[PDB]
Amino acid sequence: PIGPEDVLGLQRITGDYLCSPEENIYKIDFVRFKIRDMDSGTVLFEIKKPPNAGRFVRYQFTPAFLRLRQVGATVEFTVGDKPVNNFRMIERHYFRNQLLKSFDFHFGFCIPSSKNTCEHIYLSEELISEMIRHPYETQSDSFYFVDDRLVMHNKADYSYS
Amino acid sequence: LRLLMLGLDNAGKTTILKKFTISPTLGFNIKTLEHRGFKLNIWDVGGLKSLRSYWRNYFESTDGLIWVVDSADRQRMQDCQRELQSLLVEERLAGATLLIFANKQDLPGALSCNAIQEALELDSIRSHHWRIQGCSAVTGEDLLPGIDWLLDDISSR
Ligand SMILES: Nc1nc2c(ncn2[C@@H]2O[C@H](COP(=O)(O)OP(=O)(O)NP(=O)(O)O)[C@@H](O)[C@H]2O)c(=O)[nH]1
Ligand SMILES: [Mg+2]
Repeated sequence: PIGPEDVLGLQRITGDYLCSPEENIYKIDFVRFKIRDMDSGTVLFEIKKPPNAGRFVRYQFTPAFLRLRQVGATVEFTVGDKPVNNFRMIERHYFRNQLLKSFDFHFGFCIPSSKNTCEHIYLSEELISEMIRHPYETQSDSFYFVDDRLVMHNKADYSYS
Repeated sequence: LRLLMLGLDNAGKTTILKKFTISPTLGFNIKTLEHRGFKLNIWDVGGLKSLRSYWRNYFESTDGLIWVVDSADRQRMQDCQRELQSLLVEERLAGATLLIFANKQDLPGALSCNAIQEALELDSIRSHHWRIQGCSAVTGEDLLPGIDWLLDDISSR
């Protein structure tokens, strides 16, 4: 059973999903993701859905994405019957197996049967140039823990052509 | 910094979170942000009767407690008073600075700040720093100055 400390020192994207979707006995379900340019107020990306492979998104961003000063990332998720203690996300972003950013966020308690929201209001010229040249080599792993137990692993790659 | 935003259902907590297309919160809304050179993590927890026993699940580590009042909801002020005083005796909130937003000041019969101060029994409070601040959450009026004061007070510690 993988834990936070197990993914905090990873130096590359994982070649495989680190838990089976059955691990998700809390029925944490992401039903909406939205990304906003805080300067112009343009929605850059939105995906919605009611209410060991896990989830995957291939994002289609522009070269300008990488020059933005401020972005807002919103998540909505519903939760099942059981309480969820110590809900926690670690998200690691890699370009060509070289860590770019790590986000470690402690959501806390999730009330049984809830719809919850989290909004986060959050680069070298050679890095920008290489990332625009090499689509889908920017990759991310999102790990969700519940009381230090991995229950969900989502993956993503990114384009900036 | 960790801020916890509570009050009765319909008080305008979520409206506040969003302004500083809207629905009753059956669970929470977190907003995370840089302001006055601080990383602010804010939890807007729902206020309908049956969510309230789960409030205590967000007490730990709170620096700043925003209590939000529908100032026209005069039939429920005493429930609001009642809910507030409980929080204040909870050991996990021993630290917190208290900011009261007396919301919906735009509504014709909105109780004044002073009326709310008397009704909520704010003078009884010996043990947390506090400020009552009128606002209309729908307009954006009087929110930041309210928060700004919260952070400065927390910032002294
Ligand atoms: N007239 C007026 N209406 C307001 C004001 N602030 C909020 N409201 C209204 O109050 C209603 C409920 O607001 P909301 O922000 O969802 O309240 P809440 O406390 O977050 N609800 P819950 O506790 O159920 O999560 C909405 O119709 C909203 O427009 C205000 O300053 N003036
Ligand atoms: Mg709400």
